[PDB]
Order: sequence, then C-alpha cells, then structure tokens
Amino acid sequence: KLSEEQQHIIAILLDAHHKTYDPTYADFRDFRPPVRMSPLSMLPHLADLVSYSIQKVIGFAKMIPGFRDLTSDDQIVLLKSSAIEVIMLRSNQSFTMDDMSWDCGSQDYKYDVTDVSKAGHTLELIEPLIKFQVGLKKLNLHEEEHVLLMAICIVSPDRPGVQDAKLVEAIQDRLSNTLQTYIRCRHPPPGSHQLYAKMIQKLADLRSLNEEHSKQYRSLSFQPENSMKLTPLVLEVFGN
Amino acid sequence: KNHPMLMNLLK
Ligand SMILES: C=C1[C@H](O)CC(=C/C=C2\CCC[C@]3(C)[C@@H]([C@H](C)CCCC(C)(C)O)CC[C@@H]23)C[C@H]1O
Ligand SMILES: CCN(CC)c1ccc2ccc(=O)oc2c1
Repeated sequence: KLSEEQQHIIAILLDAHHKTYDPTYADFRDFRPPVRMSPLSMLPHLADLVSYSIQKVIGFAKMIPGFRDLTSDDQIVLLKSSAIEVIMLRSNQSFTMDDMSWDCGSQDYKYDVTDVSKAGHTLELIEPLIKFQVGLKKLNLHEEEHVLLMAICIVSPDRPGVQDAKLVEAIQDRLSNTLQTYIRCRHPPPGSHQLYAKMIQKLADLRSLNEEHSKQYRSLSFQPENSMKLTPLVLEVFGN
Repeated sequence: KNHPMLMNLLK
C-alpha cells in the first residue's frame, strides 16, 4: 500500500509546488513587456519569464526530500541540466489544447508558436515541444503525479558531472517507488494503464528537448546582441 | 563551480 513515508513525500511536494507556482501569474507584470508587432521581439519578455521560472524551480527543488543531503556541487549539476526540462513540464499547467498555447491569464501573457519563434527559436524545437505538451496533457495527471514527475526529473543520477550518483539514485528511487505505488493505489483504470511507463517516456522526450534547446541556445547566445537581452541567471544557468 | 547565483538561491 501507500506507506506513511510515501504519503509524507507527496504532501511535501504538493506544498512545495504550490509555494512556487502561482496559477494567477501575478508576477508576470514585473517582466519586460511582450511585443508581437520585429526579430527577437519576444526575447526580453520570455528571457525574464524563464529567469523567474528558473528561480521557482530551484525553490521547488530545495524542498524535495533528500535533495539537501546532496553536496552543493551535485545540487548545482542537477539544477543546471534539469532546469529547462522542469520549466517545460511545469508549463503544461498553463498549456491548453484549445488552441495549442500557454495561457497565463490574459491575452498579453498567452504564448503561441509565433511568440516562441520571436524569441530566437525554430520549429525544430517548437514543433516537438508542442507535441510533448499535447502528450503530457493527454495523460491528465493528478497533481500528485505532476509534482512527483518534476521531482524525479530534477534528481536524475545520469546527468553528467554528478559525483555522488548512488545517493542521487537512492533519492530518485524513493520518489519513483512513491509514484509507481501512488498510480496503483489512487489512479483508477483506464487512465492508469501503463501510466508509469508513459511518464518515464516523457522524461526521455525531455532529454531530446533539452539537447535541442541547448544547441539553439548556444547559437542564440553566441551573438552578443542577443545575450544582452537575457538575464544574468539565464546566462549562468544555461551557459555563456 | 563559478555559479554564484544558483549557489545563492540553493543555500
Ligand atoms: C510559470 C510558467 C512556466 O514556468 C513557464 C510557462 C511557459 C513555458 C513556455 C511558454 C513559452 C515558450 C517557452 C518559454 C520555451 C522557450 C523555448 C524557452 C526559451 C528560453 C531561451 C532563453 C529564449 O532560450 C520553454 C518553455 C516555454 C508559463 C507558466 O506555465
Ligand atoms: C497555505 C500556505 N501555502 C503557501 C501560500 C501553501 C500553498 C500551497 C499548498 C499546497 C498543498 C499543501 O498541502 O499546502 C500548501 C500550502
């Protein structure tokens, strides 16, 4: 059954996500304004959203049970490599099938394929990014499953540069077993059918999304006029 | 390793 420890983990991750994810999107007023007039028009706005979103993912990560027993260097390696992935996962909450967009409360803050293009990216990222969002949306995850998936993604033992892999694995295992066991006990069929394996598949799709983004990001940022439009946190975390 | 802002947000 679902153990007391496993119930505790889920309660922790729910609370952590709620503290780091404002479904009103009120802080979006602090971002440089969006412009949809203009090459890289949306880059200041979306650089800021991502920089904020990075901070929030760190604030989530810190509250993952076990995460803090990790050295600071390993915490750093895990956040640096997962940040884009967790922003992709956490964005599914604003993403809407109704029109294939991220809907953050108001027309001003509603982002589509054209907007992400006006931030320096192409369809080689955006198309499989949208398809990921659609496949993840169709799983109709319980918020419990959502927060566990983000957590499992942050604490991945294979990320390069991880010194204490075995501890990262043991931490991830606790969360994976919590998730397998939660699906079995609380997610009724047919929605539960192979749901775990479909969740892990999404982690594999995210590796490919990460790679592509890193490469488009390298190309974008090498141009010192675009790197000017980013934030210092985006520069340190994604690279320079 | 030279990640002052990340290390700050993590402390
Ligand atoms: C709070 C949140 C999430 O953290 C982020 C949200 C949406 C995420 C999006 C929508 C716009 C395009 C985004 C930002 C993607 C885009 C390719 C990031 C680009 C970052 C850059 C620095 C320009 O390379 C990644 C995730 C996408 C809204 C909302 O759900
Ligand atoms: C009520 C105190 N806060 C932070 C505002 C939250 C926010 C979200 C959750 C979400 C789940 C939970 O168990 O506790 C929470 C507390």
